[PDB]
Amino acid sequence: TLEKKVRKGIESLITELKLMQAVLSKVSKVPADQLDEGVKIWAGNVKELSYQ
Amino acid sequence: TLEKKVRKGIESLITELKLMQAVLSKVSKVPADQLDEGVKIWAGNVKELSYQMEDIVDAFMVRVKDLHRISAALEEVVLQAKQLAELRQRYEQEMRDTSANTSVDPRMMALYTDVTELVGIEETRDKLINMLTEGDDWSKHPLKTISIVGFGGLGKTTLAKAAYDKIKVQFDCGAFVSVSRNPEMKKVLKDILYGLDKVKYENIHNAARDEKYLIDDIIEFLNDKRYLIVIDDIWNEKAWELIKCAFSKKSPGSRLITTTRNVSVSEACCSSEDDIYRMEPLSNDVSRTLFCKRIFSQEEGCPQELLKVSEEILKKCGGVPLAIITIASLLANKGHIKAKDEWYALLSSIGHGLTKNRSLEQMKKILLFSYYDLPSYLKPCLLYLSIFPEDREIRRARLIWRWISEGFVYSEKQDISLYELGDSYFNELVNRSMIQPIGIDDEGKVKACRVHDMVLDLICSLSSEENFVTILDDPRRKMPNSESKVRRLSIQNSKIDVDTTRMEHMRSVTVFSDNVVGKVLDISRFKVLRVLDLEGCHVSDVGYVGNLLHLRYLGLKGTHVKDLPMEIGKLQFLLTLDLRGTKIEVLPWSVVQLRRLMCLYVDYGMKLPSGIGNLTFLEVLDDLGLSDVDLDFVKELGRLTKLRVLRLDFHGFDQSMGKALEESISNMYKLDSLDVFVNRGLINCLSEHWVPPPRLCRLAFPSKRSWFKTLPSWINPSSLPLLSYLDITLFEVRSEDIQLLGTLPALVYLEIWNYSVFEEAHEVEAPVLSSGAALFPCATECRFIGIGAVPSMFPQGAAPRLKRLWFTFPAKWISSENIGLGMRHLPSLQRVVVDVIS
Amino acid sequence: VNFPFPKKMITESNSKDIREYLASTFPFEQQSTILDQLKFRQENLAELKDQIILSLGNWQKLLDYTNKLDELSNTKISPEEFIEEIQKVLYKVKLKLYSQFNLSIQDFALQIIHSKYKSNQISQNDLLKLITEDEMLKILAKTKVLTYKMKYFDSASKMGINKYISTEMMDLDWQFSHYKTFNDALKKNKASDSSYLGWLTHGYSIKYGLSPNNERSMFFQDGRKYAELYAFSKSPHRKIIPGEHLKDLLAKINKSKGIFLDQNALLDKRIYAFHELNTLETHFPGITSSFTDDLKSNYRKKMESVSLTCQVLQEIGNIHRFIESKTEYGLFSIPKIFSIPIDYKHGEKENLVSYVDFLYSTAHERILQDNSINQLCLDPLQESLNRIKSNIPV
Ligand SMILES: Nc1ncnc2c1ncn2[C@@H]1O[C@H](COP(=O)(O)OP(=O)(O)OP(=O)(O)O)[C@@H](O)[C@H]1O
Repeated sequence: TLEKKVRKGIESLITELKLMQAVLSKVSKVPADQLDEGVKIWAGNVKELSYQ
Repeated sequence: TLEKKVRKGIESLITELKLMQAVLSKVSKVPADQLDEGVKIWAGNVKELSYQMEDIVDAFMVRVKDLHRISAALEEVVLQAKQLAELRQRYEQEMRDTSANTSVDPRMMALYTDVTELVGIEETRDKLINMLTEGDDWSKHPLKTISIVGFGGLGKTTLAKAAYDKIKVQFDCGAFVSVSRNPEMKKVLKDILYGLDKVKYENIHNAARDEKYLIDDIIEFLNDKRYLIVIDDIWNEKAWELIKCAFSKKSPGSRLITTTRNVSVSEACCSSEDDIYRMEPLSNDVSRTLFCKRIFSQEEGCPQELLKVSEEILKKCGGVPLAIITIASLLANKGHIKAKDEWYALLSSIGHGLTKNRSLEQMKKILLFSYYDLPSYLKPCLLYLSIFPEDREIRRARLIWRWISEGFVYSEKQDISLYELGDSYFNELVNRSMIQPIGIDDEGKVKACRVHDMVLDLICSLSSEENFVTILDDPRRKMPNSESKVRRLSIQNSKIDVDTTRMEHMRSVTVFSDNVVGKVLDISRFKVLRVLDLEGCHVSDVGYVGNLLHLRYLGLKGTHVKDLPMEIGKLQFLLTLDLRGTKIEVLPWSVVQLRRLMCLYVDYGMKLPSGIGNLTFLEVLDDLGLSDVDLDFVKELGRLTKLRVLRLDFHGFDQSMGKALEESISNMYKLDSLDVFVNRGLINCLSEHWVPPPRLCRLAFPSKRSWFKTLPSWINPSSLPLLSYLDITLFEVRSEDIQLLGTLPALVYLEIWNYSVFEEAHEVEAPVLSSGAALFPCATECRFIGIGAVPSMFPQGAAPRLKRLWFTFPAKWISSENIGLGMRHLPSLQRVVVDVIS
Repeated sequence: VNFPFPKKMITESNSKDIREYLASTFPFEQQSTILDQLKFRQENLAELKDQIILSLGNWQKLLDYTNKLDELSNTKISPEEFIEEIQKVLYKVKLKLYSQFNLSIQDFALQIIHSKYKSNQISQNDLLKLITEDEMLKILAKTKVLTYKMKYFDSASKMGINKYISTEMMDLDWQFSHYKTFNDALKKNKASDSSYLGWLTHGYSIKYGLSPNNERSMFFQDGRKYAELYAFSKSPHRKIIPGEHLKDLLAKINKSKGIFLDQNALLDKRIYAFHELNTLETHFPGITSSFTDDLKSNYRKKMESVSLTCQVLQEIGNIHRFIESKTEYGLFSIPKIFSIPIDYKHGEKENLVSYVDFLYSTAHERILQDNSINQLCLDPLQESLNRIKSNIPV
């Protein structure tokens, strides 16, 4: 019942992860000179969310 | 009211489908290397949601209590669609500076390989040379093309270049030009021009004139010369017909070569089968020599203990001069880096997990080229081959019925009976050089099919990364990390892990030559089930199907079934029903309750209840037992006019009932084949005054003890000019019957039995082909029983195509002059052993 | 008892030593030897209604046709009407105790024709013109096996010879002594029909439990099988390059040939595979002519060696059925007046126990030995030899 909702949210969270490591792997390829700072700040924040 | 909301949501759902298969079809076109991983993950989730919504729509369509369940399911599915919508938006970027260079051709380096490396290429290069250079002498013969079809990497460009490197000094021009999957025509024509002269056309790739003026230029440059152009890797012939107009002028002494992976485009060339050049896998000895050329230094007997391993592994490749190259280069980094244990690991790996390795994926691209060139509505058909075990022949009828039952075949033309559509799918798979066909069944078509091993494991993996199938194999012994999302299950030799806990939505299930069925596995727990396949099992308990409603295919060939439940009428949706080789001998009355079928492979021993005429949609019926039948039941058979194939045997109605059914046959007009079995009697069924169905191709007769009095009058070149099969037996024989039969157009297969010769005291006479000259344009298979067919019915210009001929020859004609043979006829008419009679 | 091999010799001036008694004694008059009267059934024709009248209360048609058969047994009728007279019941009856009397109705009626044929009362051509009829073929192929199983199987099972019942080796029985004409004359006149009727006969034998099995018979009970069987019977070049529905038959032939050539596997299924295989070549010569495989397995001699074993056991069982009777002769086989009492006969000591030694010496003189053959020939022969030397004195 209650655990069912949590466990049905977990796999959605796992997919969210997979997309985030996709994005972070994409961004980290380019050197940190052609990268605009807004994207850098956004990347840092999504990395922190990834840890959480 | 309540149902109104559900039905008004269903059309929104089906539109959602249409868009989702649109997107999935779009994405799957590109190879999975330029595809970014985020889009890949999104696409996978799209596919899973697609399965869920298809499930909901099928459930609703089958059903119409249930309304509330359908409502909740559809709402929640909408919720996951909505949630998944913005996950793609939330984490996505652009990266304008992401311009990674396009990948190079994986099979270009193979073009640059040492000449003194290929073995066994001989005695095929020479044969292809002299199958076209024989007309090079008297270099005035009209131009012609010679295509080269084949599959995978059996070696086409190699042999084409080999022929391209020997005979050139006797030519004025020439060009070796390749074409990709999606060519640019101007690029191709620039390629051709640069291949002729590099001086005047050095920067020919720069100018962008148009598709037309450069064609005019190439046409102009090709006057009063012999060119001998070769063009390779042409797919989708629509491209080719552009080039052929560039060669539209008379030019004696020139010829051209083509290669492709589709035979269905080479017949568009050269206008004749003698110019089609098939290429074959290498022989076992040549393959062994090539295999040992790489790994072993110069000698082979030093191991003397892994030899059997060598033959066993080399058998997997068969004859492919690319697979064995790959394995030899993989197997030895430096002088037998491995020995006899990891070799067994490698052998076990193929079939389930060999492909995922290093320096091996560079060749799997060449194989997946063909798979990617497939249009849609055909990827599922090719991927469906992973269900069946590694080395087992697959009857094509089973494949077609499985596809139709699954739901991979559909259209909106209404001019197609939906079975020949699946047959067309099968033929398209075959002509793409992707499946090997074998034999000819009783349908007049191909019997069964087989799959190459290293394509089988490859498609197994390709279907494995998604949930298209699931295999339980001892060498593999793997299960997906999610029991819930399983749709197709293909059980094999493994008989240990037969868990069935968490597959509620089990689309299809099959078992192959296993006794583990029943005692461990339960099917009734599957709330839904599209098709069921259990041929070869040893269980007779199938009476729980009443709990199953979505079933379409029901295969029970050789199952030791004693009886089937009376409650089968609940299966309104059903397409096939095979019961051959079963112990049951009577069918329940609750079959008239059924509404939809196309095939019924029933045993003539079993009893067919009255009311058979209600199955209007029925399209093929096999082995019907006609004994102790009343007139109305026989007359019912004329009502349902949808048959293409019918097989009849009988023992107990040789009366005017035969004539009653005799005209009832003519009510149908879609027939393709027919055959009648009866024991040692005169045929008291067919009259001489009865119009036959306009379409007939096979018209067989299995019995040899029975006979006709004479050749029926209604057999004529006028009616039914579609026959490719004869199979007749009759009491007498006439030298005019052969003359009559020599007027029908095709008659590919010929087989005639003279009953009186082998039953009564009679002499085999010599019938005379009096009228006409040839009377047999294309009759490859001709069989005469008890009838004297000397080679001198006519000169060689009578039957151009005749591989086989059978007849009887008296010994008293040895001293005669009517056996005047000694010359070679047009077809391969040199292998014959005539039955001689003293 | 582990009786050894009775090493003897049947030579000149020794065949007539026992056969002279055998040429006139009650047995062996309707049989033969591997070493190479109308009152008897008239009395049964008289006793044809022993127990029918006891329970006539359903059970009236039995006696109704019984007196008709008794009438036709002794009345003299021209051949062109006698067949019509006798077929009036043959084409009439359709189908526990009832069938028992029903089989005797059919079995005794047909024996009349042969009795009149051996007297030259019925013309040979007249018999030929009717035997080719299809229905009586399946009538005889059914009544023969039914009559054998109803009487002889009960005593054969106890002796342990039930597993070695050969359908093709059935005409040598003294009771079924009228089938030599039906076989040889038909073969001489219509050779194909002999193989056809044998093929039909073995199909019921499989179905009625003479050679039972839990798996289907892919060679019988289907007309399309005989289609190819007769198709190759007239062409000498059809096995080299076969057609469809012919590779499958060859596969099932060679799969069972490999089963027979095996040693470790179960024996009863090998016995089963023996019967249909042996039926196949005799009726259809040159059907399993695997010219390569047979030579490197001695298959051609092995089949004959294992065939002679059943022939020996048939006569051994006949001797066993004779010793205790002196009803194991079978119901309705020997009438009460012509029965055999319990007293021991003096001629038995000189023509039976000695003849057993001759039989076993003839059995053990030219049969090859193999680990597969030993389980098929040596073991049953030794078991029979042990059993035959523990009951003669008693
Ligand atoms: N005799 C041979 N010895 C060694 N390798 C051979 C031989 N014949 C062919 N090959 C190998 O087969 C491959 C040639 O492929 P092929 O000629 O079929 O190419 P293609 O026509 O461009 O396309 P595809 O491979 O898709 O048919 C190369 O890997 C080549 O090394």
